Amino acid sequence: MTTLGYGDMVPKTIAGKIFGSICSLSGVLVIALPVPVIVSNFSRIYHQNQRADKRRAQKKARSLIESQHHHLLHCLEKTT
Amino acid sequence: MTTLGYGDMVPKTIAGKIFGSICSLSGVLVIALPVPVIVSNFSRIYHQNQRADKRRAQKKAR
Amino acid sequence: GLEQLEAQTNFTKRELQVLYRGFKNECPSGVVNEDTFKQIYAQFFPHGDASTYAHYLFNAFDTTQTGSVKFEDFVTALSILLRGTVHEKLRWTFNLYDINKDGYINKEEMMDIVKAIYDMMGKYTYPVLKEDTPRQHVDVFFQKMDKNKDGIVTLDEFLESCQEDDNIMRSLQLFQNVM
Amino acid sequence: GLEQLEAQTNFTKRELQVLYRGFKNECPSGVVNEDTFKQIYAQFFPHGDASTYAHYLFNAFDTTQTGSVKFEDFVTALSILLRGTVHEKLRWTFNLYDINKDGYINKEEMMDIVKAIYDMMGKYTYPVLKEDTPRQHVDVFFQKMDKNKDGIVTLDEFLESCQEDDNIMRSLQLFQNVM
Amino acid sequence: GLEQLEAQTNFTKRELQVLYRGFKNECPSGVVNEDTFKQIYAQFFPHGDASTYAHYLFNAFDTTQTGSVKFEDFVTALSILLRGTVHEKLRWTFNLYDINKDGYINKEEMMDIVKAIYDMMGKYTYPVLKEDTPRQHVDVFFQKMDKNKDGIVTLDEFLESCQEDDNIMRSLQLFQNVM
Amino acid sequence: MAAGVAAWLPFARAAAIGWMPVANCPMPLAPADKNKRQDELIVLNVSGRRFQTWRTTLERYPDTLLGSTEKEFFFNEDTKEYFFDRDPEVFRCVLNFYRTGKLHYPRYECISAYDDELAFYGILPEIIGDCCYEEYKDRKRENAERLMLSFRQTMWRAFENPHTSTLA
Amino acid sequence: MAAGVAAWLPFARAAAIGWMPVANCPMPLAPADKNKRQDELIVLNVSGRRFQTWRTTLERYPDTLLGSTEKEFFFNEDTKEYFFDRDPEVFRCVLNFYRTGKLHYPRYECISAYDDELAFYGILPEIIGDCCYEEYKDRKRENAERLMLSFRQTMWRAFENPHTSTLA
Repeated sequence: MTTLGYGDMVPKTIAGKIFGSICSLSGVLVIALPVPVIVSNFSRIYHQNQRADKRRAQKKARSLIESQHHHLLHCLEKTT
Repeated sequence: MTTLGYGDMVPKTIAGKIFGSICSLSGVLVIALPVPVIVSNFSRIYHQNQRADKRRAQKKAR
Repeated sequence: GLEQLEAQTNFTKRELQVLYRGFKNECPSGVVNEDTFKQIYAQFFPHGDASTYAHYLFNAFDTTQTGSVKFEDFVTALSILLRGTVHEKLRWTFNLYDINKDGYINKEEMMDIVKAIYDMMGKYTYPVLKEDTPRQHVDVFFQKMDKNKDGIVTLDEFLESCQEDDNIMRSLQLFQNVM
Repeated sequence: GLEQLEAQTNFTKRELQVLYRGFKNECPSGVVNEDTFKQIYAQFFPHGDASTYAHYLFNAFDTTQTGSVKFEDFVTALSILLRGTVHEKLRWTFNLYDINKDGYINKEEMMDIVKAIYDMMGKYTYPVLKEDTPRQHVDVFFQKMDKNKDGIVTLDEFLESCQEDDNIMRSLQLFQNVM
Repeated sequence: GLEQLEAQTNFTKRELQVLYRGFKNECPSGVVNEDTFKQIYAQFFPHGDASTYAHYLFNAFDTTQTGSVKFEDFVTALSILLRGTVHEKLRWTFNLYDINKDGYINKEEMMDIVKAIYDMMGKYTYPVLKEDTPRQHVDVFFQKMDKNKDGIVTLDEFLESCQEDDNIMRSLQLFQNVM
Repeated sequence: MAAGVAAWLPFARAAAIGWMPVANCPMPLAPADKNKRQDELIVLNVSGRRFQTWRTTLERYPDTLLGSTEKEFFFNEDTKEYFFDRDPEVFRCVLNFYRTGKLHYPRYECISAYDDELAFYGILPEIIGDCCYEEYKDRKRENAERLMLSFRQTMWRAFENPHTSTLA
Repeated sequence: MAAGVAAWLPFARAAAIGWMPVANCPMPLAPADKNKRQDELIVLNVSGRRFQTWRTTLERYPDTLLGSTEKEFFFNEDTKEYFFDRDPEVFRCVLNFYRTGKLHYPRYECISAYDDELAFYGILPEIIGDCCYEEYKDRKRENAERLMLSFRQTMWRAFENPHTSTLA
């Protein structure tokens, strides 16, 4: 089922051969179900962390009103 | 781990068989991590150069 | 309702629109909670801490005992503090000073307010800094504010000394024309 | 056409626009079928069943024998039921009661309508519930509605008792002013 | 400011809007640098080189010594060159000719300007081409422009011969009406 | 007759007349008549762009801004136009909520802009029509993600990030 | 009272009154009063399409075009309307920057068109809100990419491209 085929045990009937030939394809099919999602999520998490580090680095990159505003600040130095 | 299986050395215990069966799947898993990105970037660079040549040719139209 | 509120506060109609817009534009009228005062005030006082003082007039503005009151009860106190009567402004500030909400200010109690302002002053005092001097600045209060000479002050006992200090009756009337 | 219809119904122009809009807004004028009555009516009668009664005035509104008539023949009956003449409203309701479409109401026939209203009443009757009482409420009908004293009623035999019951000639005229 | 600039240059208001639009539309007012002159001018002189001459009035326009001056100091020289006074236009052109920025034009110095124009002429001169003739076209200059007969010219020594050549005082006034 | 929210109530008022003959009860209840006045085009003027709608469209949802009586802080009676200084490409979806009843999501709005418009107008994002609901959630999650002592503890701080100092 | 940028300053002016009793200092500073006048709807007329906004919205960022005093080269006092001969689908995002404070990116603009509008109005692309920032960078990179002697050197020129001549 895993397409190793050591060769230590091989069928020698005319029915065993049929069922082994079916078995190999069935293994190729069954095992090829996770390897899509697993590699997809590996890529997914790695690119997520990549954009995470670059986002943090981009973060590490980073009058008639002042009269009225500083008037308060003056008005606070009433304390001494 | 690479699914060759020459057959020159094969386990003959009842524990060695278990660990070999696990080993083969583990190899299929571990090696199938680069072959997504490598083939993706091969296709990527080839299509990039393809649109590059066609862009230069469209410039040679003008 | 804009009209039910115009006939309570001293503002006009236009000056109620012009600040409902400003209020709602920054907090889309859930209602302001402390976490909005402690930063709306703080953007006016850099080089200093504004949280611990804001945490007293937040309790003052809030007539009810919710954790966030309203807009109507916000402008209802803005109108008083700016264009209200001196005898009403003084009552409002008094309710701010009465930290135990009961009707009595203790020397250390209002010390809790002065240790907040002086905290808002800055990291380093411009002249020499003295930690016992917030201890006189409070007691120099009572020197006028206590016609009992006991060390405890109530609303009448707070006002009956605060109506002749001409300088504040001219600085309790600073902004009542600017707009 | 708005004008071919204004000169038939009692509504004005504005009140025909104002309800073509409402009609079309919920059913984009395919035409109403029962599956639209049984829910447009039912949204007015919670705590009750509205389907089995709606399934009689659906057959009433529908002058032709289609499965969904129109808008023109919808307002043509709205205008009658609201602002029509009493002698016309009564005929309309009569055509509703005549379930066998022939011109005769049997005691059990109109019982089929009263067992529909009382069904629309609710799950539990507010006072005591009695299943034989829909059996008197129908017969108390004939006590006026039968000048033959036979137990069968036709249009003249239905009206000639229904023009002096002042209370309905004031409740056949409830909505003819509200809008 | 549009008004602080109207009262300096000879243009009107409308003719200042109509060219701020044009200026800003191609260079969104960073400020023009040489790499913009050498192509804005060059689009007017095909079949020729416009860079090496543009690289003198770029230094002329630029009153300060930046690498890109402004818009205000752009129209301040446009207004002079088009609708300014002859005694001011002549001074401006003189400041263009004075390559060493000091106040003196040498025969080979202004030769550096004439070898630029004649370069702008084209690849092949329409009549016979002679490289010693830019050498007379400069000296024929001094034949008028030198009331000292020494071979060195200053602003007064440049103008005091350039005010009677009627043809230029009619071609120093070509565009002062077109717009 | 009446429009907007009470738009089908004439139909039920008409159907009611099916009862009056069999209604042996003495009297009915006199109706609920009160003051009357027609519909009118309210003129919303969202940042220069003018939207218009029947008032009875606006008052179908009365715990909101446009529906309640607190859109009177935005009335400019020198012109009789409601002027909102807001975005005019997201007031469209808000308005079509009031017309039909299902709130939508345009594929291409910066989800932050959409959320705070909904906040300002009173609408809740809970009520988004299901036709376009989960793509709102996709944008939501992607946006959220995009947003996401002397000595005895200095050793701790240095360990879990060797790139703090050189000793680590 | 005041609006726009100084919109919360009444709140601080009010809070200040908490000091006046305990303010033993002799005098305060008299206020900063000066000329006064109300807000008004500035009428931007971007290529036929009319936008409107309170003037105090425009003057929140004064190192720009619309905020500074050099949007007076675009005033058309025969009408009292600012007429810009620019694009009317990217002035929307520019304007919503002035309203809120975060500049956005519509998913579907030809990034060249967006960049040069930002250039013309004074805005810098640095300031784009993070909610929609890196898709701007994706479009940026893709667009950039889309944009991207006798004898002794003639041998060099012919070698590295055999398709120059036939001898190579």
